[PDB]
Amino acid sequence: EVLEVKTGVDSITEVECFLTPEMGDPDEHLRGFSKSISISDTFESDSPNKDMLPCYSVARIPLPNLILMWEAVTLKTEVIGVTTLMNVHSNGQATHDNGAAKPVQGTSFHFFSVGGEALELQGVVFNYRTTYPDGTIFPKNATVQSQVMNTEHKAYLDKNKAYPVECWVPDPTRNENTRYFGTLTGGENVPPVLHITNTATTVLLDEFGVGPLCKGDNLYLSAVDVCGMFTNRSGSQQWRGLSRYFKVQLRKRRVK
Amino acid sequence: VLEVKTGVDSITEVECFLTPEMGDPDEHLRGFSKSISISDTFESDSPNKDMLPCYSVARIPLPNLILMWEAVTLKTEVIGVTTLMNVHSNGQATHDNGAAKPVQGTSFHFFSVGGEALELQGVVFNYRTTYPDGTIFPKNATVQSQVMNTEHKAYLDKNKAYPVECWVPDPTRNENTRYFGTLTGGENVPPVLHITNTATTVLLDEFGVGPLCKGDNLYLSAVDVCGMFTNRSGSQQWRGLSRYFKVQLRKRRVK
Amino acid sequence: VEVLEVKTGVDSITEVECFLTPEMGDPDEHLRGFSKSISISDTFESDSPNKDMLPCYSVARIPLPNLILMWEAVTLKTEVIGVTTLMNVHSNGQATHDNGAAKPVQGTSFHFFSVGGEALELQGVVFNYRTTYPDGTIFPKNATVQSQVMNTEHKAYLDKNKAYPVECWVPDPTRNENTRYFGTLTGGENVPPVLHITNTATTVLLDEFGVGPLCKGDNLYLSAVDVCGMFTNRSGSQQWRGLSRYFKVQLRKRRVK
Amino acid sequence: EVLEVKTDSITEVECFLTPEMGDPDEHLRGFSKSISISDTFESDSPNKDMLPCYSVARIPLPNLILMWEAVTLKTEVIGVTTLMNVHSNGQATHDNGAAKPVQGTSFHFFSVGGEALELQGVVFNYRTTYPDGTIFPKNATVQSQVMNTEHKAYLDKNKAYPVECWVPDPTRNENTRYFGTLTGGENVPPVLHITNTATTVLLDEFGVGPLCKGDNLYLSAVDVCGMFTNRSGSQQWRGLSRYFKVQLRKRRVK
Amino acid sequence: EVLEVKTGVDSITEVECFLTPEMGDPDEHLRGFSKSISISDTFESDSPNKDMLPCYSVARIPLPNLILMWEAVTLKTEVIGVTTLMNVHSNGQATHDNGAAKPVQGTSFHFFSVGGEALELQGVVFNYRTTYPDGTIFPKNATVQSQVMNTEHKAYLDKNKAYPVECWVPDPTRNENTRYFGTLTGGENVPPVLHITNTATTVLLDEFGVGPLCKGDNLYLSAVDVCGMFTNRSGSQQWRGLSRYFKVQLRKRRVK
Ligand SMILES: CC(=O)N[C@H]1[C@H]([C@H](O)[C@H](O)CO)O[C@@](O)(C(=O)O)C[C@@H]1O
Ligand SMILES: CC(=O)N[C@H]1[C@H]([C@H](O)[C@H](O)CO)O[C@@](O)(C(=O)O)C[C@@H]1O
Ligand SMILES: CC(=O)N[C@H]1[C@H]([C@H](O)[C@H](O)CO)O[C@@](O)(C(=O)O)C[C@@H]1O
Ligand SMILES: [K+]
Ligand SMILES: [K+]
Ligand SMILES: [K+]
Ligand SMILES: [K+]
Ligand SMILES: [K+]
Ligand SMILES: [K+]
Repeated sequence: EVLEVKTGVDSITEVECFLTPEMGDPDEHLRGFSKSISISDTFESDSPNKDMLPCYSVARIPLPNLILMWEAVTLKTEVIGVTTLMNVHSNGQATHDNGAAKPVQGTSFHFFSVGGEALELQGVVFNYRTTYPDGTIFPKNATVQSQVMNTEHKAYLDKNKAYPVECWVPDPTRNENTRYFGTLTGGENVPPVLHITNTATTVLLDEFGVGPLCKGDNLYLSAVDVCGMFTNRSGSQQWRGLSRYFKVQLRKRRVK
Repeated sequence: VLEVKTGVDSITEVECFLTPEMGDPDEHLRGFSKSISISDTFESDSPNKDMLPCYSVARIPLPNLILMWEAVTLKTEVIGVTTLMNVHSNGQATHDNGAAKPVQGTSFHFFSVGGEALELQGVVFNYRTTYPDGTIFPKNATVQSQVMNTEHKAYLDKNKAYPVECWVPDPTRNENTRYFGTLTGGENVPPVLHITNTATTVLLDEFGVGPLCKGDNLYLSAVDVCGMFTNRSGSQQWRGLSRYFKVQLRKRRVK
Repeated sequence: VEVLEVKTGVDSITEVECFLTPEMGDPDEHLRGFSKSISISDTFESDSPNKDMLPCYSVARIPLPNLILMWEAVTLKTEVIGVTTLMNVHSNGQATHDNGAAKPVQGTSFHFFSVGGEALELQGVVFNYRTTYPDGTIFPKNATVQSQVMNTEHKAYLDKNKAYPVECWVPDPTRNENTRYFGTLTGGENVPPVLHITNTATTVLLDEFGVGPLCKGDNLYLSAVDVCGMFTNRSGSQQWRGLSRYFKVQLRKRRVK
Repeated sequence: EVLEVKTDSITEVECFLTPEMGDPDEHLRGFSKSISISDTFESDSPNKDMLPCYSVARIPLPNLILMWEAVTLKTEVIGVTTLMNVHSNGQATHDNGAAKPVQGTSFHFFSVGGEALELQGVVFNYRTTYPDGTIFPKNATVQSQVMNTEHKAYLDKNKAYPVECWVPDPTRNENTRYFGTLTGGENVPPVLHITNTATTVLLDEFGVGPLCKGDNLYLSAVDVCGMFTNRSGSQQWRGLSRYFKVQLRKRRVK
Repeated sequence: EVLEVKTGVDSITEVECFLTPEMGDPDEHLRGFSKSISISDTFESDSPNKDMLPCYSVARIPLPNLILMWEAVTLKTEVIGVTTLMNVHSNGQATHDNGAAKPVQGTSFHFFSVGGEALELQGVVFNYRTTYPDGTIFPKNATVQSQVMNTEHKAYLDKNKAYPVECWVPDPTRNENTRYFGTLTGGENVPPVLHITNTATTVLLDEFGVGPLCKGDNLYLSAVDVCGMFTNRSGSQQWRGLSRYFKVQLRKRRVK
């Protein structure tokens, strides 16, 4: 039972943080990148290394200790460091003779969510015979049905650097206490289009004027910002990701 | 069509997912078509069944009820969009040492909510195409069938039977259904798939009346051909994904 | 026409529902919806396209119930019919690469429709004034080099089906007071078709003063072009492909003085 | 001081402006000369018939203190479907294919004002020598490649001001409304919408449209649709005419 | 605390100017261009020449001396010289035999801000081993974490032609007293799309009806307009920038 909002000086707070991307980090110099992508020799033998798999990011933010619950009302969010994609002068492959290096481009996924509990995930796999690596949490006992929808694959985004992007999505049958937004833009040559502004606000209230209600006084933020692939001189490609800023305004809400 | 009932018991909701029906050429390839082959002449076009994506449909029974369930709102979403980030599974490298070419090219994204079966009109790219045993296709195709032959009328009344390429929603009918679709062509067309649990489509017409569910049945239909997967060899297969539906319904009295 | 009040009553409304088939050239008895394959002249002076190679405007004059009262067109629902046919990539087209599917229909499109109370009015404009348009078409007569940009002599009525080639006529913006027209040319040879369908969208046909097209002689004029792109054969030869268009129009009786 | 609107009180301007693309010979109205490339910045010296220019018409209004105030505009590019001629000495896209359609860099621009469009000069390359019979930035310096405030002009002559070295001056033009889109890239496809159902309101944030000094309305346009490539591969700009219809009303001023 | 707006003919003022782009200016004939872009063999050896790095533009505009503050309320802005990109006859590379020159295209960054103090910057680098050149102001003591987010890299955009675009962005964790807008459009061949009009106004008021308040009676304007790359006959590529016009309206506001 959701009752009234509490007012007065004491009754609002705000959360401000950033989530780093988790692209795989194949060595000590390559934070924000994946390992270069290799292609299996057969469909059955698909078997990606952990460092080659971008994962969902998540942070659990503790809120001032409070029945009253913190209610998330608005979000401002922004991808951090968009201009880094203008470095086309290192380690790259020329577009044509004497040209600059091919920039980061191709498949992107940009995703973020704000909830009063962990994001709920449904497992779907491109190829059910893919062997996901040790160190990742992935759909277990995958069958051919898992290539389209196997309802056995439920999980919570409850751990950072763990849930690979390619085999999990937000579960649309759950997540009543979360708001989520994502865009997959495919193709090998698609250009990144990245907007920044400190003037845009998303309102998190549902159809009844109620935002996510924070259980245990924790706010859950989740994100993926795979911007595309970087291409080395050899032609090998590595995913590149960026950090995401969150600012969330919250108010106290009485419940029963 | 009279008034809406109110009160605790007067609303219900349907929540489900429709699986895609892309052809399923073997026991490992659910969600995929058979690789596509090209006829040697225009006249000799003869696609195999496993190579033809078909419309999906589910009839959802509603609480037994003159009142009729009226579909009012819809939330819908393509499920498993991130699978298209698998570019390491024996695809064809974009260039020497590159990652695999992702799923791309021609897509059809379509969904409908009705109080009866979606009504279909048959149109063919090529009237001499021999559609295969086990599909339901425009019968007695003439050259006029390439643009409009009003004989080709059907109901989307069976799963994995109606090929996407030779049927569309009949604009001359479907008064009790709401449909939406986008065909995006070209072989290099990039998929653009959005997800969110914050978007609702209102199903009410210009008089504030939604689809009215005959016999207490809700009809959901879909196609989500996302593009084609290219194998190492160059062969291509349609790839489809599931669609989530959530529909809100209220009891409406009628005479 | 001084326009006066709308008439009411069960008797006072009617609707028109039909489809216009595309007129792409139809080069033989198996190729309804296609043009002849396209060939290119070696000079501007030798441009002489065959009729079967030229897409034309579609038109239908629809008789309305006989009636001073006039039928006033108020709303339109319209839809391109058969959009999913473009998923046929297995019918002797040209493989995009070794072992791949056939290149789908793509490239230059023109999607156009109008609703009016009289024939659509046309202005002739030509890419190349020395193009000789063929017998059996209606085209800009006495073309001069000024016809490549604007020659006010080239006025016509879309008063005949499969006759007015798309490429040399457009709706005349200096006229057409009693018609509503809408069109998009999307160029480029690799341009992907984007075709939306739905039965929930309505276009209101009333002007800034709340008046829609008034049907002279109790006729409603519907016009369309839906050139979807080009189909590429295995040989590399290319043919325009078109699709039919559905129209549903609501009309009401309007008194005029 | 702008005062009340009069309520005889309205008039309408209807016309078209032809494109001015270069017109290299008597058969190529609407096209430019084929484009050639200087081998150095210093040697850039385009011929006039290779340079699209701004189009302008000064339209005299009924003699009238009252001024004509421009309130609404309807506008359209004329002949959009000519771009479907892919059978006329173009270059096949591939063996046995149709000709490459017009595509690549486009500039679509129109303005309505109560005086000549005010122009600022900016040049890609300050060492470009602009030809006789054109009006161009004079005394160009390297600063002219980004902003040289010396280059002020009025769009006061047709077939004269090259598109490439002039833009509307955003520091002036209070008495004009202008709108333009430059869509670059060599392969970019043209997207041309036509309809007779769209109106643009010309009033500013205070409810005042352009006021016609000396009872003249100034219409300006550029519609470079792209480049046509012929069978040899050479490329030439292709432009189209623009329709304007403008509603005006009489306004008293002090 | 923000109190009432002043009224009267004397209560408003306006600022009108342009910011020139700062692309590198490799010689006396190439204002508005960078130096040719080259590609270092490794991240380790990445060492961009100063003339090769586009920088942020900034101007500090003094306002009429004024407790009252000037409050920025509206902005009109425009890229100046968009039609220059139609010069495809000047020292370029023909797209195909006998064709015109390939126009300016590829990665673009269009950005502008209006504030009552210097734009606040956060350093993010594509590659932490990039050696930024003498004469630039850049993230100091970069580590591998600087490739995603390192909170030590805080700066003010307080100097023209000094802060490279590629290693700095607006700090979303600050800039309360500034409004900023930017778009990074990536890709090797992405076409420029440039709109111009004198009929569009951006409102600078925040959600409480308050615009940027000008400390010390100074308005801060910042911009980047990297339009793409110019490809010369050899195929070497240079960034090309254009100037940006600003018109800002301000009003007097009382504060305590
Ligand atoms: C940015 C970078 O470090 N590139 C290097 C990559 C990556 O380190 C690995 O691909 C990580 O998986 O390795 C190479 O052998 C290669 O693939 O060509 C050399 C190249 O310079
Ligand atoms: C995803 C998958 O199964 N791919 C395999 C395909 C398909 O099974 C068939 O094409 C179905 O028609 O078959 C191959 O022989 C091929 O065409 O190259 C091997 C390839 O790895
Ligand atoms: C759809 C179709 O019929 N395609 C066929 C075309 C057309 O009939 C003509 O081009 C009409 O002009 O004719 C061919 O000889 C060709 O050009 O390659 C064979 C091709 O399969
Ligand atoms: K495996
Ligand atoms: K057959
Ligand atoms: K001829
Ligand atoms: K010169
Ligand atoms: K000014
Ligand atoms: K270094």
